[PDB]
Amino acid sequence: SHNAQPVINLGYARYQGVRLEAGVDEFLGMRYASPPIGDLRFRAPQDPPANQTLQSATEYGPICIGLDEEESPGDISEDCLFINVFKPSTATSQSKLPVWLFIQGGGYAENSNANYNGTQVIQASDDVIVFVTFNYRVGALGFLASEKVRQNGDLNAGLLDQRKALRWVKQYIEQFGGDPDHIVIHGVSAGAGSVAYHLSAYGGKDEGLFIGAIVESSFWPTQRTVSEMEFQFERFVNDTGCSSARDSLECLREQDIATIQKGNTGSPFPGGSSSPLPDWYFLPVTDGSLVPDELYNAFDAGNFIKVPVLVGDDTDEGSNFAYNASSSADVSRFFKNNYPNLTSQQLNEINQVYPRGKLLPRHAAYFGASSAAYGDATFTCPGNHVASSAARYLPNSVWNYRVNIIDESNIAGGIGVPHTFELPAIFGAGSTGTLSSDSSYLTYNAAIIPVTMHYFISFVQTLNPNTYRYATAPEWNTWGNGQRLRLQTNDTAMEAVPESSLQDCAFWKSLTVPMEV
Ligand SMILES: *[C@@H]1O[C@H](CO)[C@@H](O[C@@H]2O[C@H](CO)[C@@H](O[C@@H]3O[C@H](CO)[C@@H](O)[C@H](O)[C@@H]3O)[C@H](O)[C@H]2NC(C)=O)[C@H](O)[C@H]1NC(C)=O
Ligand SMILES: *[C@@H]1O[C@H](CO)[C@@H](O)[C@H](O)[C@H]1NC(C)=O
Ligand SMILES: *[C@@H]1O[C@H](CO)[C@@H](O)[C@H](O)[C@H]1NC(C)=O
Ligand SMILES: *[C@@H]1O[C@H](CO)[C@@H](O)[C@H](O)[C@H]1NC(C)=O
Ligand SMILES: [Cl-]
Repeated sequence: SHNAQPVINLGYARYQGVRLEAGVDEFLGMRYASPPIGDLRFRAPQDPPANQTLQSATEYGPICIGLDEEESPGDISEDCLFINVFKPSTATSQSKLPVWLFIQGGGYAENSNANYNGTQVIQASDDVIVFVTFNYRVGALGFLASEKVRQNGDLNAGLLDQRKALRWVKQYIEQFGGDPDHIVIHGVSAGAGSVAYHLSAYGGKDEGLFIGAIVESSFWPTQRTVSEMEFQFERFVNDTGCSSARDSLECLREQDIATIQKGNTGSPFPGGSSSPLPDWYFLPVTDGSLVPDELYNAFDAGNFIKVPVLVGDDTDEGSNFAYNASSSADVSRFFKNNYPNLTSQQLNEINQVYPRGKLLPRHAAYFGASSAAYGDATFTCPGNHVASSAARYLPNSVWNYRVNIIDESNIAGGIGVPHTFELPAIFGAGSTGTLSSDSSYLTYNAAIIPVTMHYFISFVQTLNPNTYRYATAPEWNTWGNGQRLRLQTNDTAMEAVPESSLQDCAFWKSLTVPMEV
């Protein structure tokens, strides 16, 4: 029945997938690594087990259990290292189609863009691309950091999962009709920060894993050293009831997931106050190998792979994440608690660059400032830095965007054009989860979907968003001296980055040392 129920033979395993009437075949819940359980907890991913029994690929595996989450059979689990492939039904191993490899976000704390459907993008491409998604470890399980982890385990395990998945696609995607020599990686949010790590991995040697990158809302939170995370390891050991054990790591590896989850929770960094808790707690660290340096430094040095880049951000990146500040002091306490090496003087300077501002609906008087400052510090300025850095080497192949899709209910919520709001415009309404009945994507923002989707597909296929852009969409010019496409329903056009934003990014740039970014 492989002429009807598609089977793919990868040698180590054979998977039976699903054929859709859409002319797309799906292979869901394939293993790209061994379950990271027992002794493999807090270790690099290992090869998936060879298995001669037919494997079902008709259903998603669970996503990776993250910070403050609860195990749920089939839904959320430690056993979560799965990869999923969508391909045109007619494609064979000889097809050699461009591959779109999607890396989900979730702040390194959760898997927050999991199981996205590639059917609509494949159909919109006229059936000549392959789409890939996967889960990687997060929270304590993906990002426990200590000399003790590193001496009997591996740092940045969650990013090492991503490396394993990238290598899995390189080794196996040919069997799904993909071209292993034509992979584009696309990261959103923490996945976009991950893309920056993949570009700069080990200092930037091209391992031939991808020929282009989409960086959708960079997320660059504090990136601390191993010694700066010892407090966190010790606290985790305490919370899980493991403090009296001689071998801390062995004891951690014996605890059941429910026990682990007691420590898989946020608390203040040293130097931070009791509230607010940092937005993000378990995080990528400088590990001296995969991650030899801070991202800002590595992109300054040119220590990254020179491939075409599509990179951008929303108008109000910070809106879902910034402290609901009532005062200048609230803004400073928020920043100090997320970047505890900022000085009293640097905090005051932040308040001068981002003063109080217009009142936003449903938020306190200083929330506009909090949100603008945090959006710039953590998302947009990093994105602009990626663009300008890559453009030094490939000025003809670096494209920047600003998403300014206006949704009335976002505006009434005081969140402006929030972080990753364009996701359904890239993948199609319904592809990223069920939309509300009144979603503007089904009404007055419908028209931005074909436009956005076509640019992204075009870049995946040809490394230029213009080649197969939507029929009436404008030409998207490269970064140049700071130029970007504004994506907005009925109002999409090139615009200059204002001198004032470039100045604000130079301000954040002057603070990369205390912020550790
Ligand atoms: C991704 O999105 C596509 C739609 O864009 C989803 O495809 C639809 O999938 C459903 C099943 O969930 C199909 O309906 C089933 O059809 C079979 C075959 O006749 C029948 O046995 C069942 O009774 C049921 O009706 C539907 O035909 C299909 N639509 C198209 C246009 O192909 C797909 O399920 C989504 N994939 C994932 C993983 O969510
Ligand atoms: C082999 O795969 C089959 C089918 O999924 C499964 O039943 C079985 O548990 C696997 N065997 C081992 C030892 O992993
Ligand atoms: C923001 O603070 C104001 C006043 O303290 C309050 O009424 C509102 O509920 C808060 N909003 C959020 C998003 O927490
Ligand atoms: C875009 O223009 C179309 C056609 O006039 C309309 O349906 C839609 O409401 C407009 N959307 C916005 C946000 O203006
Ligand atoms: Cl067959």
